[PDB]
Amino acid sequence: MSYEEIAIQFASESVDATTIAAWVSEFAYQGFDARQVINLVKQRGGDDWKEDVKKMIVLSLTRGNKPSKMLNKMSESGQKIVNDLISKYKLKSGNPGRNDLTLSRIAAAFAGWTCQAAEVVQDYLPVTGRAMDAISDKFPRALMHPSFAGLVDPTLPEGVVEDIVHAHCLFMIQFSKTINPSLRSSSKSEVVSSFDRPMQAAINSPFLTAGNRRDILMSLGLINSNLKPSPTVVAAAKVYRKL
Amino acid sequence: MSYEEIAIQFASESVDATTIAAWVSEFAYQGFDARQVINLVKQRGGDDWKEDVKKMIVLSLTRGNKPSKMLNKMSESGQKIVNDLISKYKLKSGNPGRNDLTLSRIAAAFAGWTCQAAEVVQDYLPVTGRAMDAISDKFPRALMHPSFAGLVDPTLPEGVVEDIVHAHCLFMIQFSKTINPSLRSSSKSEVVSSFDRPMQAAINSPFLTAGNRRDILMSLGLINSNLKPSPTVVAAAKVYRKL
Amino acid sequence: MSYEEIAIQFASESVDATTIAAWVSEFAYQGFDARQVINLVKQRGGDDWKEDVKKMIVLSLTRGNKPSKMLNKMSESGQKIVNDLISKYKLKSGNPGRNDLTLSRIAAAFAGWTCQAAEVVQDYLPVTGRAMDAISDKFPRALMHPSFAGLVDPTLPEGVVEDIVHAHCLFMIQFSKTINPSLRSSSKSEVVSSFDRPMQAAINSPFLTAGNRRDILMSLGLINSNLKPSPTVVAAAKVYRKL
Amino acid sequence: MSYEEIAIQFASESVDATTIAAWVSEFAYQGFDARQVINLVKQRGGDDWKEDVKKMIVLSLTRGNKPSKMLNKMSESGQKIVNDLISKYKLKSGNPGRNDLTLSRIAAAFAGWTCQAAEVVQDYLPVTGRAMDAISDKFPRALMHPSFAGLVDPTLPEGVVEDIVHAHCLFMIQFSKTINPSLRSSSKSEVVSSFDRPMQAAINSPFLTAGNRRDILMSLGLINSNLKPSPTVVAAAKVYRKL
Repeated sequence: MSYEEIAIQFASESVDATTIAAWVSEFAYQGFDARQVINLVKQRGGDDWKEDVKKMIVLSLTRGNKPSKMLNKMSESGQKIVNDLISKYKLKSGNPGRNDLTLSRIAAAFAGWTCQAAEVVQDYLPVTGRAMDAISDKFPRALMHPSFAGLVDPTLPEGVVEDIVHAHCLFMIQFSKTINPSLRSSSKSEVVSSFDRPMQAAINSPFLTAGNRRDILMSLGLINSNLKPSPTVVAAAKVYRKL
Repeated sequence: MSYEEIAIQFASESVDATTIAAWVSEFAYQGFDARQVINLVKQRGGDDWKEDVKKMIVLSLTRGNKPSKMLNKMSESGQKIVNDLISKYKLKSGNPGRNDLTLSRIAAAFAGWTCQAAEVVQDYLPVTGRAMDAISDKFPRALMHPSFAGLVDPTLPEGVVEDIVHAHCLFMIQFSKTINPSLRSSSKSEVVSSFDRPMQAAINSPFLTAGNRRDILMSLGLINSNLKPSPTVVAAAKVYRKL
Repeated sequence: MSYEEIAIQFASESVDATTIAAWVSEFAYQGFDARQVINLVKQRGGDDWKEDVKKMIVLSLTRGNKPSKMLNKMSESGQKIVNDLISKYKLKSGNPGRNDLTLSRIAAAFAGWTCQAAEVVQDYLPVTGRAMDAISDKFPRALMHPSFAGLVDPTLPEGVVEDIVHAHCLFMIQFSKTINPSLRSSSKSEVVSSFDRPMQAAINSPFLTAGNRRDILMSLGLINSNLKPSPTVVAAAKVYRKL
Repeated sequence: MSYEEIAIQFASESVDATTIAAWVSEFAYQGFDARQVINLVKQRGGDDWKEDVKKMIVLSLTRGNKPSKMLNKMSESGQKIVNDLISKYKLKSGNPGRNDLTLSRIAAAFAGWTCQAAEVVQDYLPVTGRAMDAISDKFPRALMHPSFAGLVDPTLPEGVVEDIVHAHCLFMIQFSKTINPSLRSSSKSEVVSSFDRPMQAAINSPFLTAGNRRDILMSLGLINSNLKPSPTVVAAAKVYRKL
């Protein structure tokens, strides 16, 4: 049997949809899973994990997602802390597997806290609160981090979802540019292409129920108990819409 | 004898065409060889190789050609399977030598099967069947993978070859863009430059005789027994030609 | 307690500004510190450190900041010297931590000397003295190195600071282009973006008092004792301003 | 003594021109040196070195300057030869130090032979003889390799040097594009920028006297004994000049 015959016969082999469907499932893309981040954090962090998480989130907010490159520009007291978190939590950088932790992932899993901390550390964010104020005045700090996306309640009146997203998008434009100078001249449709996929994924994620997300938005002052967004959020949405 | 003299004399050394021709042959570029892929698969895979090949091809269709980067976004049950294929077949990524296997190579060697499987896993392809439907309606799924090129019978009436290629090119445009975002704004002549060399190589490859390729195209419903392409294939060729 | 509940409760955890402020401090960005370069140089260099520093600075001026890539295009006598400096001072390349030395850092810490040496080795600089003469005649060599920025006295009459900076910027344009060919076609606002951040940082750095910087500028002949810049410096500032 | 004082005093340290000049010499850029390539080849190659050099040059002409990446697309008989040359001559790729050999360097050191071989292996060159024929008919194959630059006698009548260079430049345009697709759309002044520095260096190199270079050009049929270039070379120079 020549190689040719072998290849021809193979084209006549069964193509069973049922068996293949199962394989696709095994091979399926496994995305971000906040539940697994929380698992890893709890297992590795022991009893003091919550305090560790807050430290790691403040770390992420002010210094980004590369914990080793971070050490090359840090006081020696800070390094004792960061090296200790790295070891305890086996911290990685960039985009590894489902059993690895990153500052970004941790910040995302605990978004509701991340976004309150951003208000506190606003003067030390890649894009600053004041920097945003210049674009839209009194810009809501709770919006100023990518993890906010996971706090959006999509069952809200469509007009309101739209105002919240658009206001966050305005921040994401400055942010995405600041993190990738390759975009600082790109078009607005282009910059938005660089974050809208994972943004939509978090908006429509099954982690945190609609009610849960809504309750957090009310605590942040983003919407009142009557579902009406802050003037400050509508304002920023206007500026975004004058694209 | 100075270095100068040595270099001058060397310019007077023999330039024998016969001896050099042989050297060029030894040094010649050895391209893709489906026969050698089949060899390696058979040797390494033992008796269950065919089932393994199908698994590897479904893997390629849905997750691409980097099997290790693939593990970082896969369920744990899938990883047992993929790690096992990697070990058994010594799977590599990208473009290694003539004694190495890759998902892409395997998918290419068994193109006739690859292209039927793409119809089954169409909703999980980089560019989806429905996505193509928007560009040209009822777009033939059998075309939707680069390995299809090797199934083209070039001895067919030129008009028909042209319709089949052009229809496949329309898919290759979406595909090539989806795999390289650096092209998502490039011109159509530019995108096509990114795949037409290896495409032509497979169209004019001596692996699978004209009759063999033709027989597979008839099985796929791409042409009838009278050598006339599906309306659906002519349709897509029109859309490609309005470039 | 589900992962959901855990994440919700965590959003209600304390956000104490005082404790967080301290963390930001620990995690704060630690920039270039000339004092620490001098420390490392003194510790590692022993008694002959000053001569070593001069050698390392002449090295930087003529061959750049990558000491290993440098060895691949150096006489064998030079390599004995460079390998010896590398070992003694544990020389690194690019941008490492606060306990590492680089030619660039050393050249910057000792800017007042660096800029006199540039006058001596002007024909062997990336951008040459004569090359600058073509742009603005008799261009002041003391300006022709990035470390000059740290010698600027910002308490000077604003008009004078402006002339000194602008004249240095004209050099920095040629320099920045020569070091990054990716800019050789870029706009002038774009090239300037590639050096003005660290330039401003050194102009407004607390290392070297205003009086100290001013005294060095007078020694270099850049300003007279009456605070009036060289004609040659005003000249170059004009050319820069016709951007 | 504060760090400040130490830095101020250091600015008053001697700047002796004589001592510094010597350092610049030690640190000077050491470029390509054909004499040293010939040395390394002779030492490492033993008695059969000339045959080895010819093999290595035919290798360079048809497969480029990366000998390991080369093995991934080579017959198994060729690999026995190439691996043997690699070991014997300690072959490297890209741009290493003065004690390392590369196919490119070897081809350059023996340019007079390299350029005759290119005539023999013309159908297997990155840019082919026929490909050049389309641009300028009967294009002189002896020009079709970068090493040719070292064969130019610059003491020739300026008009003739100009015709020879320009004709070679036309090849270098196709070549430089073929090797760097990043240029396949670039302007002609831009492409030429990518090879004219080392080209000029070889034209004005002190390796091979004017008389030596001239004698080789006559052997190649590029000029007659009366210093008049082939019609075919003037022709190609015209096409280059219609830039």
